[PDB]
Amino acid sequence: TTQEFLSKNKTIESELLDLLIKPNTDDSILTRNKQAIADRDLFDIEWEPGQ
Amino acid sequence: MYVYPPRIINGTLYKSTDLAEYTRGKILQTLSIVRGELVADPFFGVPLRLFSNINDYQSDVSKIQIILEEEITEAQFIVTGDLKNNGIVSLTVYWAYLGTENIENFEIDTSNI
Repeated sequence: TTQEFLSKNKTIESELLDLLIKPNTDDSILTRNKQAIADRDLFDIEWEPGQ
Repeated sequence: MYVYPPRIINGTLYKSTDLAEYTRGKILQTLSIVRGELVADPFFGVPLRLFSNINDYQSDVSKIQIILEEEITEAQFIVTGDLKNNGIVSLTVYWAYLGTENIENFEIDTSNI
C-alpha cells in the first residue's frame, strides 16, 4: 500500500545526506604548490641583459 | 610586521611587508637599547662607556660588532670607530641584508614625518 508524505522542515534522515559538496584541497594540479618559502631563504636579484 | 620605531601612520601602526626595513629596524632597536634597559632581558643591549679617556676605544667597537652579529643573523655587520675633535667617537656600522643582493632603497625615508 502506498504511504502518504507531506512537506516537513528538518528531519534526521535528510541530515544523513545533507552532505554532498566538499570544498577540499587535496593533491591535484591546482594544489601542487601549497607551500611557499618566505624571504628567509630567497635572494632578490635584478634581471640583467643576458640573464 | 611592525618595524621597531612605533609610528602611527594613517591611523595605524606602521606595518611593513619587506624584511629589509624590518632588519634595519632590528638594528636600530638593538643599537638604541642600552644593556639593562629591559627588565625582562637585562643582558640584551649595547654596552655604553661615555666618560673615559680615549685609549681603549676599539674593544667596545668589537663588542658592539659581536653583539650585532650574534643578535641579528640575517645581516652582516662591520663596525668602524673614528676619533673626532672634541669628545665625539664616530661609530659607523656597515650592514648588508643577506636576502637581497643589491642596495635596497626604502620609500618611507623619503616621506617627511
